[PDB]
Amino acid sequence: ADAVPAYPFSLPHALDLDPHYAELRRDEPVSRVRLPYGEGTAWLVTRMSDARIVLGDSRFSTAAATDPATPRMFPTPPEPDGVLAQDPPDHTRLRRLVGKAFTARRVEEMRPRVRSLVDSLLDDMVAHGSPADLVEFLAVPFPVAVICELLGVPLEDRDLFRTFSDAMLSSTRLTAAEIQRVQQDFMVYMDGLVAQRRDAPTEDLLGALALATDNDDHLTKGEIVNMGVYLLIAGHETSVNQITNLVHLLLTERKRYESLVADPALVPAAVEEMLRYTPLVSAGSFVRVATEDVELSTVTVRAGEPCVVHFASANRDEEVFDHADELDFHRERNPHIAFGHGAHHCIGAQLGRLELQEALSALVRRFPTLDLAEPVAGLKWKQGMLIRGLERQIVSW
Ligand code: HEM
Ligand SMILES: CC[C@H]1OC(=O)[C@H](C)[C@@H](O)[C@H](C)[C@@H](O)[C@@H](C)C[C@@H](C)C(=O)[C@H](C)[C@@H](O)[C@H]1C
Repeated sequence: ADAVPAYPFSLPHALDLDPHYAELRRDEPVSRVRLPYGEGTAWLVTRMSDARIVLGDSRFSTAAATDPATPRMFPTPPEPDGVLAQDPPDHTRLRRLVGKAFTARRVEEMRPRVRSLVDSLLDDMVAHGSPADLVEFLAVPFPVAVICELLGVPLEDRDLFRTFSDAMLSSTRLTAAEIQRVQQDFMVYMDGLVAQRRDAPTEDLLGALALATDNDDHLTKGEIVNMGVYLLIAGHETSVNQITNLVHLLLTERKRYESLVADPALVPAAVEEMLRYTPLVSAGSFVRVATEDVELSTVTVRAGEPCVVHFASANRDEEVFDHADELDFHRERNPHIAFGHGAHHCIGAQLGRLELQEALSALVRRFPTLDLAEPVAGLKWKQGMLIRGLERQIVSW
């Protein structure tokens, strides 16, 4: 006895936006939806101004969305000791565990390591010679290397935590039980890695996490260990996919790649523009519940009513960006929310920006002749995961 549309609206194609988003933005920017898991209905938010209220305002709570009955985009009910499920000021204390490491200053200190590493992998890829798989030689091994040195994870457990991570970024691919099983193995594995540091500490985040275990009376082991897991998932899954998406946008209208080849200083502003353009999050968002009535553009969201944001739709608001439907690397202003907004703003924002910058610059400088060497129609996009990206990107040069 309800007539609210199912969200997501459709199964996704490549990085293509469902057109209902541009319709919704014009005519019904705040609309009711039935999310694929949990009970009941949620407001979908599709415009920037509203997005910033749902993400920004203290009267939207993510902790409140831990209730199993709360609508959600993913099978498992969310982990209460997860970062995304903390409201400030508890969220601020947790963010502070690890925050020092990810400041724009420290991340910039990594450009040299990160550059000599991208360089090394691009070597192995010219050893093997054209044509090769950009995913095998750059997209997976580069982000995986950086997060492992940063965290202090053994680069040799890659297949183990990659497996764990693909499962936990499941939308429709795996079931609640498949996923809760993987979670407990990850918890226990990550809990194991921090204990290795009990009588032998390390100069790496896992070190910091170990220290917080017996030297912080306000943070729980749940919270501390989950930070290891979430950093480790997010710290490679986002960048890996997001390199394949950037390369895909550039090579499909080769024009774009050629613009960067001429001026490898446009790379930073094109990363920011392609961060705006790309729906890396396939649909929805970690859900926020109103704790008090809150005024969005067209509706007062009531205390108890869930909302969910679509980052990529807010990034195509024509009130905020001139010619939003079009890729333009010479925009003067680009106030995108590809990295979210408010309390939960990406902690890796600066690292991901560095990782993409160094990946693209390198390609655009050493491989002028880079094209796709498989058809645009046969491209193996990852299916049934909360995030989009290619499983293989065979390139020629
Ligand atoms: C291109 C790279 C990346 C993109 C596009 C991206 C995108 C996003 C977005 C949109 C959010 C906001 C979620 C929300 O409030 O609902 C987010 C949060 C997050 N990002 Fe990323 N991300 C990237 C790289 C990274 C990296 C490298 C890490 C870790 C090293 C990371 C860790 C996270 C974490 C932990 C959060 C949640 C923090 C919190 O709850 O306060 N991300 N990311
Ligand atoms: C609804 C889709 C969202 O996924 C979720 O909420 C997931 C259940 C989270 O537990 C995932 C697995 C965590 O690792 C995140 C910290 C990863 C980080 C990159 C993001 O926050 C990301 C934008 C995320 O919010 C969305 C993909």
